Amino acid sequence: VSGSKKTVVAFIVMPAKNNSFTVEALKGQAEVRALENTVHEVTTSIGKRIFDHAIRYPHNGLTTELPTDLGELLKSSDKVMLKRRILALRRPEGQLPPIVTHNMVDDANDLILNKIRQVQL
Amino acid sequence: VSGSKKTVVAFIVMPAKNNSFTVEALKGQAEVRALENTVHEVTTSIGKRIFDHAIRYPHNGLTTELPTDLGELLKSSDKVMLKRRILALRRPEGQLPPIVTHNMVDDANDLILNKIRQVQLFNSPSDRVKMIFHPEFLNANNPILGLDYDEFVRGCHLGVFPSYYEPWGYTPAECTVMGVPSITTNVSGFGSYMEDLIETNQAKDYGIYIVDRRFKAPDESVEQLVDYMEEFVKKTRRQRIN
Amino acid sequence: RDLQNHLLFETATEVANRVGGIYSVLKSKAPITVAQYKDHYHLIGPLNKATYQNEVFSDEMRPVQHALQTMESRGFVYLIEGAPKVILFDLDSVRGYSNEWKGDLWSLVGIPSPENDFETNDAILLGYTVAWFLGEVAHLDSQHAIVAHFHEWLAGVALPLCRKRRIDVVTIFTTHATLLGRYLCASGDFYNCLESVDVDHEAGRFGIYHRYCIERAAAHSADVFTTVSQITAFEAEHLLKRKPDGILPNGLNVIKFQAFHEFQNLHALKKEKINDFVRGHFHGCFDFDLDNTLYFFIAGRYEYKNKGADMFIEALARLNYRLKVSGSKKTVVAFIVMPAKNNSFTVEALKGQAEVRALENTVHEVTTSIGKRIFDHAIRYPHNGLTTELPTDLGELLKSSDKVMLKRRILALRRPEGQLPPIVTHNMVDDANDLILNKIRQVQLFNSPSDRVKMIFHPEFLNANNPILGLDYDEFVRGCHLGVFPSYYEPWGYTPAECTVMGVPSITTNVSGFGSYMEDLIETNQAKDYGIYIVDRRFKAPDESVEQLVDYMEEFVKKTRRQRINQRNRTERLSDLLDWKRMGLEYVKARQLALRRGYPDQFR
Ligand SMILES: O=P(O)(O)OC[C@H]1O[C@H](O)[C@H](O)[C@@H](O)[C@@H]1O
Repeated sequence: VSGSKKTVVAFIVMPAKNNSFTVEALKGQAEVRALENTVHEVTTSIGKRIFDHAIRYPHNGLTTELPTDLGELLKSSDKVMLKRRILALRRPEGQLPPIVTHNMVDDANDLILNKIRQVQL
Repeated sequence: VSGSKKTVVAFIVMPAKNNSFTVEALKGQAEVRALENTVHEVTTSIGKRIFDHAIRYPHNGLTTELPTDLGELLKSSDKVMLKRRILALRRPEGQLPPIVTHNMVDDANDLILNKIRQVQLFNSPSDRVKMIFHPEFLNANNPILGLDYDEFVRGCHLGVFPSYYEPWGYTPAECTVMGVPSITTNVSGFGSYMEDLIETNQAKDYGIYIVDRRFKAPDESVEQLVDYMEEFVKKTRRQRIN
Repeated sequence: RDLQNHLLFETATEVANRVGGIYSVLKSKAPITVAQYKDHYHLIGPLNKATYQNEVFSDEMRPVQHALQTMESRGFVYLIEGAPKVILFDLDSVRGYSNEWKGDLWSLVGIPSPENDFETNDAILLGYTVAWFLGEVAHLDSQHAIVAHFHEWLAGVALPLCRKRRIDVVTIFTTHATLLGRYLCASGDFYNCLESVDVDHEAGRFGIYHRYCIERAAAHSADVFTTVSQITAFEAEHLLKRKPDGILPNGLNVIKFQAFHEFQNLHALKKEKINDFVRGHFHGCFDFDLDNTLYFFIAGRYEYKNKGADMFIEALARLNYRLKVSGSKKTVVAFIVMPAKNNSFTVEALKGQAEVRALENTVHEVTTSIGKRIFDHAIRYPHNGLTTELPTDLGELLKSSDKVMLKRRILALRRPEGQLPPIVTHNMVDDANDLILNKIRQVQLFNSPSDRVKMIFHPEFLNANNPILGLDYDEFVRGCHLGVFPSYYEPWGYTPAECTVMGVPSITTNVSGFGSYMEDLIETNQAKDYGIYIVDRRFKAPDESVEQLVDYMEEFVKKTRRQRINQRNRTERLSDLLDWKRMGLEYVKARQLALRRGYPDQFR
């Protein structure tokens, strides 16, 4: 209502009978972790390209002290990787981030979860 | 003359009397190291920005999976430090990369340096061959070229040992053991031994180049040595590797 | 007509649409055919309205444009490395002519055509259309000799008539299997009692009758008849009642490295990724040495009998016994990569990778503090009472808090008492009824520590986007040591052929089209040294075949590293033989022979 731009992420840390973490929980952590590593790879090559330009300037037809076009730094193979990682992070259409990290033993009767489902958060 | 795109950097590793490395040799390594570090900081920032875009797409007005404009990744403070690092690498106007890594004790009278000066290999940009005299034993403890001798050799493409007196060529032998082709002479004990075992035209293919310093005038020897060198420079990578 | 400056028309169902294994063959072969024919080369296929958008003249070539115009006159769509020119005919824009045509066909050659056989329907439509098109060209172009190559029963409806209508163009037909062959190989002895089978009856019994005809017709109608491998030639002789004029083995578009030994480095790199996975999978039960461990794998479509999953698993159980008996210190981790119906990765799979990944991070932390301490000592010596150049007591470097976190990480890796590393990475939809898992359970390969052979079913396509084994298929292979593909029905072994190209030795069979090609080129004992192991599945009982397969695995396990390395070099040099640069010559020979047979202008 107040048009606040802030977000609140509310954690409930109360032990309940469960069957460990959900596949989704672990899978998403990994998917992001994969994206982190690919970016680290891509930046390293960008670094080699920036460095080459910097050590080489003003020779070999380099008008500018630094690269100015992203194309000089970012190559199609780099892009393909990054795009693959981004695709892996996609959620099925209409699926929302869950309200629970674990597989519950008695999910339908759980008080906390039923409360959340009642207020529709 | 041939319009070759190749470059040859030629090292001379022969100990002479010296007063250690030049300030310029050390300062230039540091200036380049400082550039590498600055680049590493800048690519870290870039990473965070690429990552943020990737994780957030297609939300928050992100059309396109990836950044498309360099401005999104590279920012003014990043550019400033990079430029500062580049500026520090600038040499005085008209100065050329030296032909020696050390402060020689007897610079003016040195035979090697005088010869270079005489043939006028001063590492000008139009020179397709470059000269670097390292008047000291290679050692991994050295602060500019932190390699032991054996390591350095492995790094190189071609050993060139056109000896006149050499009962046994320890050097081109060690060079061969490291899988690096060499040029030797037929008045060299090593070159003689290799001349004996292999047909001299077949020996070039096994990376053994032998110069005639026996049945040829010193000026013909040289044109042979040069013929060899140029032949090698014409080689492709695949050929070099094989 | 000019024979030297000829035209080339290649036709297949699989042209712009990836329905099956011919797609890849045509695609990979494009660069060499384009390289030779330039603009003269055209691919022809059916228009796949759904996905054709994805994949997407000169005067001496002018007759084409008018023939297309003529086809456009009567109410057609004109890519991949080599970028060959394509013609995709919209079959919906001609569906109405079918009844006239299906009848034409029925009286034409007595090829029935049930209304249900939607695939045959399309096959026919295509055939009549293409035959019509080529016929147009044949008149309209008078300079060039024309070559019309056709792939598979589905595309070979245009062939039959070209003999009937006596069109001036020369024809080639290649079959990449046989209909009866597949169908007999329904359950089970194909290769032995083959010569003694009835083509017409058994077809009628299978219920193709109509589709069998179209294949047989195509094979007979064709000026030149070809298969992809000896074993299939033998098969096609007795089943399609025509000995083929030759073999057209499937080549690959081999990507050569500037440095020959680069594949060797790639192997080591990819193997590190598999090691990483394996460490996680065996978290808590990790009692062997990866430096002395070998990675075997089978891969392909889930075809338990056909692709030899049964023989593989049986053999592995036997090998396991041999290695235990012989006291071998080696370990073999056997992967099965065959897609099955699953509910994705197991929590345990993901959790163990995480647990290891956390250990790695804590170690990395601990080692950096150790570093600061080693450094301090080194830079300080000999001052401040430092007797020695380096630390000598681990206590100086490793502190209590460091030990605590490490210990916690180790604890998190523990598995429940008696629990063994799984034999499957995924939650299966129908676990109890799964054949592979049944077979594994039966031979009792449950990854116990005393087992020298380990089992890991991965019932899903490999993909670098996977969260546990983050490798594309090609990478995974490189990483492994031995591919093992003991197939039964396989007109051409795409798999062990790919495996060879990655410099990885493989076990194949003599009933496999690939294995047949290799047993012809190389003396079979000499071939093992080039990393091609061929199992006898023709002149041996299944039990003997298994024991042979085991012998081969045991032989390979006994190899040293140096030997393994060298053999891989040997197998990679061999990958040349599978390059289109060499395999495309057989296509040439087939095409030139096709000229000599039909329009033989030259005495010599
Ligand atoms: O996987 P293996 O058969 O033990 O191969 C091990 C070897 O792989 C490649 O050849 C690497 O270049 C070697 O450094 C490594 O030692």
